[PDB]
Amino acid sequence: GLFGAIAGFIENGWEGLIDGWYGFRHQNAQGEGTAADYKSTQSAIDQITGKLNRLIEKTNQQFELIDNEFNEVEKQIGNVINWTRDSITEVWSYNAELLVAMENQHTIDLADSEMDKLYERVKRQLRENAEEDGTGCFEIFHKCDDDCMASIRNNTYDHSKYREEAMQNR
Amino acid sequence: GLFGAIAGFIENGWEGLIDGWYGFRHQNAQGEGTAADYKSTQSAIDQITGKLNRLIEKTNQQFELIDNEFNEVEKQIGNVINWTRDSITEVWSYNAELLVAMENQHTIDLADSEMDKLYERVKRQLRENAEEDGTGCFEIFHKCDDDCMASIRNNTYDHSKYREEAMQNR
Amino acid sequence: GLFGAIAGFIENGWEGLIDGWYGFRHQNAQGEGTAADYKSTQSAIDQITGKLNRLIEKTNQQFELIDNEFNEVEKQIGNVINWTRDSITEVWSYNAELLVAMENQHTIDLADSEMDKLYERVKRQLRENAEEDGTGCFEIFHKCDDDCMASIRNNTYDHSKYREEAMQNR
Amino acid sequence: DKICLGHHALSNGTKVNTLTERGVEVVNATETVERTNIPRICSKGKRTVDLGQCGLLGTITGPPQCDQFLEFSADLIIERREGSDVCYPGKFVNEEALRQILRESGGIDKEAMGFTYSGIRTNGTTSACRRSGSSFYAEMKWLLSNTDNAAFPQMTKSYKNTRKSPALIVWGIHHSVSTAEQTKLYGSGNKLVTVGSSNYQQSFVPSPGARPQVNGLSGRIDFHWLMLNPNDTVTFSFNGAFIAPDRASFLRGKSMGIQSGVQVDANCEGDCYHSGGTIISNLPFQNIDSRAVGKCPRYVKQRSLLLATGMKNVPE
Amino acid sequence: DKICLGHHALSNGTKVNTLTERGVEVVNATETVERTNIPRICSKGKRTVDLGQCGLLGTITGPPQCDQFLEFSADLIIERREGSDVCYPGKFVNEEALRQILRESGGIDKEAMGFTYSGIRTNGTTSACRRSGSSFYAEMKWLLSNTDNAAFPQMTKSYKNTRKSPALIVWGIHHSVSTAEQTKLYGSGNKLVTVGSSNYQQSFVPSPGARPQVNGLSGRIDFHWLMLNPNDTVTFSFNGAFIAPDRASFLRGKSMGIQSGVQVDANCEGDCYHSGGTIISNLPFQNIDSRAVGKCPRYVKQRSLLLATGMKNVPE
Amino acid sequence: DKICLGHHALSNGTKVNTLTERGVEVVNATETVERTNIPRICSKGKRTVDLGQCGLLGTITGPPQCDQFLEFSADLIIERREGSDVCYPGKFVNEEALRQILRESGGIDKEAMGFTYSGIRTNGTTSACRRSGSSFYAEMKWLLSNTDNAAFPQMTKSYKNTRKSPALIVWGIHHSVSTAEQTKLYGSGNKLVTVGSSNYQQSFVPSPGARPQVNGLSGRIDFHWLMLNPNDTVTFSFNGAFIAPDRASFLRGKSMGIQSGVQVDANCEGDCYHSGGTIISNLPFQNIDSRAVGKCPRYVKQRSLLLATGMKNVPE
Ligand SMILES: *[C@@H]1O[C@H](CO)[C@@H](O[C@@H]2O[C@H](CO)[C@@H](O)[C@H](O)[C@H]2NC(C)=O)[C@H](O)[C@H]1NC(C)=O
Ligand SMILES: *[C@@H]1O[C@H](CO)[C@@H](O[C@@H]2O[C@H](CO)[C@@H](O)[C@H](O)[C@H]2NC(C)=O)[C@H](O)[C@H]1NC(C)=O
Ligand SMILES: *[C@@H]1O[C@H](CO)[C@@H](O[C@@H]2O[C@H](CO)[C@@H](O)[C@H](O)[C@H]2NC(C)=O)[C@H](O)[C@H]1NC(C)=O
Ligand SMILES: *[C@@H]1O[C@H](CO)[C@@H](O)[C@H](O)[C@H]1NC(C)=O
Ligand SMILES: *[C@@H]1O[C@H](CO)[C@@H](O)[C@H](O)[C@H]1NC(C)=O
Ligand SMILES: *[C@@H]1O[C@H](CO)[C@@H](O)[C@H](O)[C@H]1NC(C)=O
Ligand SMILES: *[C@@H]1O[C@H](CO)[C@@H](O)[C@H](O)[C@H]1NC(C)=O
Ligand SMILES: *[C@@H]1O[C@H](CO)[C@@H](O)[C@H](O)[C@H]1NC(C)=O
Ligand SMILES: *[C@@H]1O[C@H](CO)[C@@H](O)[C@H](O)[C@H]1NC(C)=O
Ligand SMILES: *[C@@H]1O[C@H](CO)[C@@H](O)[C@H](O)[C@H]1NC(C)=O
Ligand SMILES: *[C@@H]1O[C@H](CO)[C@@H](O)[C@H](O)[C@H]1NC(C)=O
Ligand SMILES: *[C@@H]1O[C@H](CO)[C@@H](O)[C@H](O)[C@H]1NC(C)=O
Ligand SMILES: *[C@@H]1O[C@H](CO)[C@@H](O)[C@H](O)[C@H]1NC(C)=O
Ligand SMILES: *[C@@H]1O[C@H](CO)[C@@H](O)[C@H](O)[C@H]1NC(C)=O
Ligand SMILES: *[C@@H]1O[C@H](CO)[C@@H](O)[C@H](O)[C@H]1NC(C)=O
Repeated sequence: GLFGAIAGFIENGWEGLIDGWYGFRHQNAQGEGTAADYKSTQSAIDQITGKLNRLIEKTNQQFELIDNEFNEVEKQIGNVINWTRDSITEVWSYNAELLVAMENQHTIDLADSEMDKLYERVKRQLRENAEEDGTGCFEIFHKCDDDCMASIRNNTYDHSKYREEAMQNR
Repeated sequence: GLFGAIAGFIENGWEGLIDGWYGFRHQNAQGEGTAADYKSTQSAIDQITGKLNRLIEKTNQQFELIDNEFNEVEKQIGNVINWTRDSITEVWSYNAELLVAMENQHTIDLADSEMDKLYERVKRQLRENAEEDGTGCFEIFHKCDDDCMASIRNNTYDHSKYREEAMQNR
Repeated sequence: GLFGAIAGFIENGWEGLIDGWYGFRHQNAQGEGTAADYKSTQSAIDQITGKLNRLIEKTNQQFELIDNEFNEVEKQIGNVINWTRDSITEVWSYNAELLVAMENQHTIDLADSEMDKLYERVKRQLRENAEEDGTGCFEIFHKCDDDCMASIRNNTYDHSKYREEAMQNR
Repeated sequence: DKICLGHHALSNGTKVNTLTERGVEVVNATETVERTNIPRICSKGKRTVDLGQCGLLGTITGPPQCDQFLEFSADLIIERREGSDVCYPGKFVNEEALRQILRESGGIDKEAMGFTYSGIRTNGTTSACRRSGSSFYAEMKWLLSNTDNAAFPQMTKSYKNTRKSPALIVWGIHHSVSTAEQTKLYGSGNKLVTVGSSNYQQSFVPSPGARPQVNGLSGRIDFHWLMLNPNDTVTFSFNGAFIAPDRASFLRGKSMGIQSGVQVDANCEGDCYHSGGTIISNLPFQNIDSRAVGKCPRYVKQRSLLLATGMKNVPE
Repeated sequence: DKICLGHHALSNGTKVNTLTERGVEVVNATETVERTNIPRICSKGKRTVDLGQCGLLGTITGPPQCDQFLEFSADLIIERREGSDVCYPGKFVNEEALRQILRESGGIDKEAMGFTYSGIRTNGTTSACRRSGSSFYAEMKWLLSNTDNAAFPQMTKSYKNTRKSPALIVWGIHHSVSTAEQTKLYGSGNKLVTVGSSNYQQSFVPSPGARPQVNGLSGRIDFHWLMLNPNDTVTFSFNGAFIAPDRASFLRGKSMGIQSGVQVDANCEGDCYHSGGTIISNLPFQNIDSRAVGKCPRYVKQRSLLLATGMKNVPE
Repeated sequence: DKICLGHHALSNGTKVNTLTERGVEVVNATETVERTNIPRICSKGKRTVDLGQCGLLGTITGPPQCDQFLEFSADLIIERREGSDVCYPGKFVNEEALRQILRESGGIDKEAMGFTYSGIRTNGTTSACRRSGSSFYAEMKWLLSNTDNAAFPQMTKSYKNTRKSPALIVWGIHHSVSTAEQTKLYGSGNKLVTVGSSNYQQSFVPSPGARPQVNGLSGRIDFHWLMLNPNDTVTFSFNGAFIAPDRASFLRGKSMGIQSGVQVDANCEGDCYHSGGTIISNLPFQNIDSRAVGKCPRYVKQRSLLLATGMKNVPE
């Protein structure tokens, strides 16, 4: 997509992540773990469901028969009707095709951006205590125990309390 | 929106900012002040007005009466006409609804990006003399007097002249 | 566009770049040179061509004559036909105008983002060995010979092998 | 040492189309074009009249197959292939227009026209309208001359519409096998009938001659109609050949008319119908039948148009 | 110490709909569907003809109410409910087609057909066309037989169209109260009229009989028409029952025709009209009247569709 | 010291329109509206029948100009301005409907109706249908009375349709110059013709009188038609004035019909046609002719709509 995260600087998705759409995978002295981010996941789900709510409906507009399947209407009027119906079919087939392609383009990009927004959120939380890997990872100078990792996930991580030791490892 | 600035990492808008769409609010030894950015504001206004110029018009195509309100046309032809008109009404009602929703999605995102573009401009001006807060703020190491702040706003700020003192405060 | 690179923080395009859509222009002790990035260029070309493949076609739907150029049909039915045709013409003229404007908006932004994605790729490769200029340039602390520059272009550049000397020049 | 951001994925996605790409795989997707038909007329909660062997135009004239439909009331009217409008062979002028009126009528109420007759017979019948022996259209009167070859006098009959809604008036014209049968019935000579209301003017001279034996009979009855407005009057000048309306029809309200060959089902509800059944769906489009009626998804030519409901699938 | 970036906001935004969201609040928005009507026909700068009591088809035949409209010129033609096409009760065959022609005609110019008559009367009049005493349609001639019950001879009349634009030709057919009144007027026997031009063939035998007393009269006049091409000739064979055209009509140019019940106003300009008035607007859509005509915003079913003209509103 | 990222550009771009901007310059762009016409009928690979002087309806009746088109087969049928349906002046009732049927017929196959006649002539001819001396419509028979002023007896003729597709039946009605010429041809008195099939009822009394001399002749022949269904029978009662069908037409398959004034060309292939030629294009829209037919780009009112195929142009 446009934001270059999904099928971009992030190599690929995780098939083990069954908990949400987006998430964190850490690696420290205590080992590897993976957890789903609710906020980002929910923001994408809510936008996608809002699209569906908009699209999944027919109108209250009634149309009646203007021709006859058991007793053919006069040929001239019948041909005008068929021409008109076919013309209308052509408009709706176009509308339907264009609507779906446009929506799908936006849905994919929308998901791409939510991934990027999560990425930039964390970068900002970590401040000068970390550096970008380039593959969708943040190498952390100071020692993050499983507690530390959970503080980052839950938006409570205080950068100033590990700054000097991380800075000293420049 | 897609760029995650408005209703994103920036908590909220300023109701006191009556001067433009976007702006700077500083805080130093001389106190707090707020000023509107013309360039960003104008770029968004110009794009939005360009949308309106495109949309606010009817066509030069004339349509005439094909039925009669004082003297009903023959029933068969009348029903074909009504069916055709209702079919056309259904197309335009769809077109109108989809146009407005698509435009509004783009307008909101367009404003979001202009906010982000201003944010990234300033980040780039400040170089290594500042660090990102995360809420839409840049904490500045060296001492910016009201003159200093105006240099940033007006795109004249020279990072190299305050670098060492800001760097030394790492 | 939305991503603020083309006609944004990059002042202007290069007329000498006839090799691709995007590229690098370096400046070192060995002099200036310019080279095209294949990957970014190809990604934009492929998306644009995919649009064309979608759009460049008519349908297999046949329409026949319902009126007569040599022998005018009865006036009433003729006026209904003309009204219907004109109504349909009005829908397609709208569809065509809106399609092209929407596509063009997306094409321009799509190209803008590809430029930005290349910019961010390189920033990430260089790590702490460089700093952003603000005009679309990365000032490099350590000494990049023409070999060095080609390593950046070809995605092989190892930041850790020049880190200390670049860091020491902070 | 490190913390990494990522997103979910599957081994195998669902292909969808975008502005730039055919067949891009996404995590999840859903259909926008309805293809599921229900092979019944889903009429739960609706006053339904299934005409069966009764033709819809026969509800106005009343051949024996339509005896139970002379004053029906309905939200939904179903025409069947086996329907017939006639007992004595014949057809209506402006027939489809009249069917369209009756389909959305809400059904019909009948009222005596109030015609009396002096100097002629009024009880013409036939073998083809069977009600235990010969009969005729229940709402009509076959007017003859008192006796064989007798002069059918020139006649002037009125009906005023004293109600607040338009009255549907129907009358017929007979076409005997011979030119000699026209003389026996109504006397010899050219017969003329005319009709005049505020916005209507028309006249009909008969046309005898042999026709194919339909229902074993080679005669035909023309059927004719107009909508007589409230407080308007309609006049019938006639010398013969003429089938007189006994009752007038008034329309009840609103309905929807369909043609179909499948069974009624009061267990399901639907508002979109076609000859093969009912389209029940919340999807915006359908690819079942371009002539579906009621409140329907829009017909499109594509069988399927998948809408992405998840991010792009980028597996390991 | 710090510098912060932000954006403007209000305490209370304007709700709009997007692709993903119903009722998202934005800083500013504007309407795209026009709902404001002007209850006048805004005709500033246009040659306007308000027909009033004159029926549009009456401009071709000329009943007394249409005397001042026999050769009108117009950009805009207004039909009124009180309009009447006839003085002597009657109606036109193919009437709506003819109204459509006349609505966009630019008005009409009249020219003598050049008919002379020998062996018959030519000055038939009536009580229902009042010009201080009895009269008749100003552009027509009621042809009778010299005297009561006299033989109306078989007649052959031509008119060539020597001009470069098609000539509208109108003629009538009379329907007397009695079958005996047809004999008094034009002599007894079946009367035949026929018409033949390069691309036209039609014939009309009359049809006497009693009709409701319209204008106190129970007779009717049929009215008929065709477009005679440049250098084409048209022939009328007739034995009676026939109302002869005195003048032919030629169309002037271009116009727009409307039906309406509101006043003309030369103080406002508009190009979109409906019966209730004028839609003056630059907005792309309107929800006032689906049958509006001229150059109009597209009719949509929604009353309102707000277009965002500001960023999303994110207050404190 | 430094490495810089950039993008290509030109001194001068191509202007295009976007959602926000008119006339933004881009690196490259391409046209979406087709304006290039090919001034030929491109018929490579198609069975083509160019009717030339034969009128399309004349293929059913067979005037001399249509002698080589009585049983044509085609994928593409071309009508020309010089085409004429008639030799003896006349026209068809419901003509455009019949042209529409024949345009998509795939052409026609002819079959003997099987009529025999006793007590009348069958070989009426004229000066206007020239096949080295007088003649008549090749598929029709002009029925007269044995001799001048002789009684044309009342007649009853049948044709059953034993094939599996509907039979097109055509018959005529003659309109002599005089009322005296009608008596010479078929005997004096009012003549009646009637037609009856399962779903058809109509009758036609003639109408003599003088008409303009077309082809030097002032008589006219009416032409009439219906579609007789498989296993259906059609009856013709007649006392005269009647032009009898000799053969019936059956439709072959499928075709496309066009009207045009340009030459056929078997060197180019196309599927979108108009009177001025062929629109060959892959573009989604065209601004050549709103009445183009076949499989065409959609007609739009704009002459040009450029689609960006490159980034925005931002030169030095
Ligand atoms: C208008 O189109 C309808 C189909 O939408 C045509 O009716 C079909 O005709 C085909 C070929 O004869 C039959 O196989 C089908 O049974 C018909 N379907 C229906 C629903 O009627 C119809 O002939 C067309 N009208 C005209 C005047 O050509
Ligand atoms: C076609 O639709 C029009 C309305 O758009 C119908 O006319 C209306 O009929 C209703 C109900 O009788 C009246 O209340 C209105 O006064 C009518 N409005 C107008 C503008 O005429 C019309 O009946 C429909 N035509 C047919 C054949 O059903
Ligand atoms: C329907 O529109 C067509 C044009 O699309 C009209 O036909 C044209 O009429 C103009 C003015 O008389 C002529 O200059 C052209 O030669 C005609 N073009 C074609 C292709 O026929 C036609 O008159 C309209 N029909 C009605 C009933 O008004
Ligand atoms: C993916 O894998 C196989 C086809 O290779 C199939 O069994 C399965 O249904 C596929 N799933 C999806 C969602 O396409
Ligand atoms: C995928 O989409 C379908 C709609 O077809 C929906 O019902 C279902 O809940 C979705 N499945 C998952 C796992 O999200
Ligand atoms: C029909 O009506 C007449 C009344 O004049 C009567 O004489 C005759 O018997 C009736 N015929 C039948 C079969 O009812
Ligand atoms: C019809 O006439 C009656 C009086 O007999 C009156 O009450 C009613 O309002 C009239 N209706 C109309 C539509 O004029
Ligand atoms: C916002 O506040 C109140 C409603 O609570 C109302 O008076 C005012 O008009 C509102 N303004 C807008 C723009 O919605
Ligand atoms: C808001 O939009 C309206 C259009 O309805 C416009 O006229 C007005 O100038 C705008 N107001 C502000 C404060 O921008
Ligand atoms: C009508 O015309 C005839 C001319 O033959 C004349 O005798 C008669 O008086 C006229 N009648 C009137 C009322 O003008
Ligand atoms: C009509 O005939 C005249 C000669 O009298 C000629 O000048 C004119 O061009 C002809 N018009 C047409 C349309 O053929
Ligand atoms: C640009 O330059 C000139 C017009 O000033 C013209 O010769 C040339 O064709 C232009 N090229 C494009 C692509 O517009
Ligand atoms: C520009 O677009 C055209 C289509 O009109 C295409 O054929 C051509 O290859 C393109 N030119 C360049 C230099 O990309
Ligand atoms: C026409 O047919 C009749 C057969 O009765 C015959 O007598 C007559 O000579 C024929 N005339 C011509 C010109 O063939
Ligand atoms: C017509 O009748 C024949 C028997 O003669 C039969 O084979 C055929 O199926 C019938 N066709 C139809 C449509 O009923």
